Amino acid sequence: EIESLEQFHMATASSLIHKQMCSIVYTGPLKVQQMKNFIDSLVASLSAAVSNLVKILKDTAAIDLETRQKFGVLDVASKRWLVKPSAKNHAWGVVETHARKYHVALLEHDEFGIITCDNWRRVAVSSESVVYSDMAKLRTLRRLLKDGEPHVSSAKVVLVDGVPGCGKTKEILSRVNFEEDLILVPGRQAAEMIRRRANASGIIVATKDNVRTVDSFLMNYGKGARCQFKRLFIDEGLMLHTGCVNFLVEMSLCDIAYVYGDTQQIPYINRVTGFPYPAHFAKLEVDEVETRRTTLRCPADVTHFLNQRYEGHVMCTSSEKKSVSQEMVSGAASINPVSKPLKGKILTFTQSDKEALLSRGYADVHTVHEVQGETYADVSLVRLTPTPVSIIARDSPHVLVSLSRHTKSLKYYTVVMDPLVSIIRDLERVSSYLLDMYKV
Repeated sequence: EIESLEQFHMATASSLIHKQMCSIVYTGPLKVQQMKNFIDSLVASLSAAVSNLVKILKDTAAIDLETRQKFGVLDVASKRWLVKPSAKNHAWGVVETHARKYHVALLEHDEFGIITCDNWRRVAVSSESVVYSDMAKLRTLRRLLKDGEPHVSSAKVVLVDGVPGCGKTKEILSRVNFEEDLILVPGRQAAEMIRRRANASGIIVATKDNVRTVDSFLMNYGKGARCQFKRLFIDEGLMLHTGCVNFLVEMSLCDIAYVYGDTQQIPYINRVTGFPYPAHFAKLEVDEVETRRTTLRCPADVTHFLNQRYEGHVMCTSSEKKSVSQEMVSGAASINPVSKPLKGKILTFTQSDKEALLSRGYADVHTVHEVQGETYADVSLVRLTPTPVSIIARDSPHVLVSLSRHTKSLKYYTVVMDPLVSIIRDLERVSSYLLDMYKV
């Protein structure tokens, strides 16, 4: 397989496409199987992206659309988009030559647009080809394999399992030794905020060398120096493929790694269609589990709810007691920012409901999953789907996350009676003295 980014350029599209690898057999201990599966998830992801771009060009002689799409098709002769894409400056795409051959192309980009070659007939791009991160990660990871086998680290792995608002990032910031350790986190904005918080005094201790995103670490590995970090701290580590974590522990050359997360919140979601990510693969294999049971964010009534989901006596430092309420609504058609202003951060459980509210004129709406890890003073939670919604259950991680974002209040607006209404109704009746007992 290709092990150099440059090699992806002009590679035949078919060479990167693989038949639904839903029939992959893995060998070796769990960590090795997880690492192999992670690489395969990337191969599958890239395969689907390339395959769809080829299909766009090959399924029909031509394709022209009037409405903007997630994909785009460029007519080379005129340099006009026959199918207009929602994104710009895509890192790569699939090229159709006049001889009707299909190759992947790392697109250069400025003139009046994409730089094309003489034998190019059409260029297809999509939201999946905006960046070539999968390609960069694959080339990095493949170089770490010896005959398809990865090396598992002997480092001790400690899971710091904490409740919502226990202050996981604050702990990392207090525990880390910036001169010897490395901190990794998924988002770019997330990494930047870790550095800003660390450097609040004005003294720079956190740099782009010791606090980075997971993608950056993987994509540029060995580009310069190969540093041996004493300890590795992975914020939001449970939101990554377990195979990815195993690789990070190994690649950092650490003696110990601390993975920060909450096993009751929303874990990594396998978004690769037709690709298996079994339950035994989904469980991160760690050596020790540290627990944090005090929330520095949630009111006492929410803490009462949390206490039913975690053993170990969940406590809160906040003086807020009651904070939840709920009411029925007929549907999106009956509400709008004017007639029904919604206080604070507006959240929905699904993308569909989110779109429905945005369509009503509400601004800055996000799904519960999208705001995992975030804190708000007031929350307006909305359920517009009347039919069954799996993720809305008494013991659902989504429900737990939806109730633990606020510090002041939360109001649930729903079109139908459901488990969350029951939860809120019960919390409203919990003994005031019982709520007093959670404060620490």
